[PDB]
Amino acid sequence: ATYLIGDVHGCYDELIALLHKVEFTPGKDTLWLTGDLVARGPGSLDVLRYVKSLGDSVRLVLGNHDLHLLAVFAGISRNKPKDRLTPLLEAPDADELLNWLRRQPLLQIDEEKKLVMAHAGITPQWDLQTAKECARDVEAVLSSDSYPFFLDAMYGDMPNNWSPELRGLGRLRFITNAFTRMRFCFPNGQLDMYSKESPEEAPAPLKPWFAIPGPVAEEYSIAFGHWASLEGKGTPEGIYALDTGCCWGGTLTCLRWEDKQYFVQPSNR
Ligand SMILES: Nc1ccn([C@@H]2O[C@H](COP(=O)(O)OP(=O)(O)O)[C@@H](O)[C@H]2O)c(=O)n1
Ligand SMILES: [Mn+2]
Ligand SMILES: [Mn+2]
Repeated sequence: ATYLIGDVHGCYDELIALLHKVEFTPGKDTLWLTGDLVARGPGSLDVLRYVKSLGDSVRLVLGNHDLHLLAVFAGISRNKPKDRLTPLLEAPDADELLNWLRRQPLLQIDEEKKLVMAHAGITPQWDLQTAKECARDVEAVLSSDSYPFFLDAMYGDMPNNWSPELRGLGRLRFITNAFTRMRFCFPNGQLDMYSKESPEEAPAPLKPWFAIPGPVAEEYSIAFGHWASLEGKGTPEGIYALDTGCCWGGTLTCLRWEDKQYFVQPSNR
């Protein structure tokens, strides 16, 4: 079976309980994870250890908090106490875990299921070939020996409009924001980097990225996490918002792809 779970945010106990609920069995089943494995919840260390151990039985995409952890580890960014990353950063296997983490994709595609996953979704300004090329470029920088230079370069809110003519720092910044921070779009598809509330309580003319017709969403189902204030609600057919805010006292959601059956684990907090 194929299971897809939204942002775990260090909620190891809930993750394992949800996987036991569905009798998740590596070798017979595959797990897709929307990223943001770490931060806020208490068990980022255990989460990364487990997910790395799954190997080919897990398909991960990196989220914005995974990238932030990598930046903290590399000495690029400051550790925020509320993220609760210190046990992971101080672990004897921190190098192994984080060097594995930075090698993981930004984008997962399964052609037989016509299914795409990224942390925040797929901007309507991208077709599939462009999304793939952009994921490859940023994955290449993250898996290289020079990844701390990219992590430093990644921070920024501009440019927020895609063009194939974008080059250099702006190109990588837009790519990173589209895959890991996107929520609202302007009517022309341009990213808004500030509003993080639910679609109903957002100011006009902002609309969810998935409310703007785009070439990937026309052909593929898209699963994503990231947007906790969405509460997994209000998406169009073929769009699966899996982040139901476990670390926030919400729930951890798992979708089984074959029958579109949902399973939910209450937050322990
Ligand atoms: N149900 C919720 C959950 C979070 N939030 C807020 O949304 C902001 C972004 O958090 P998020 O969980 O959606 O995304 P990430 O920061 O994990 O990437 C936080 O500052 C939360 O306070 C909200 O307004 N409503
Ligand atoms: Mn998140
Ligand atoms: Mn996120």
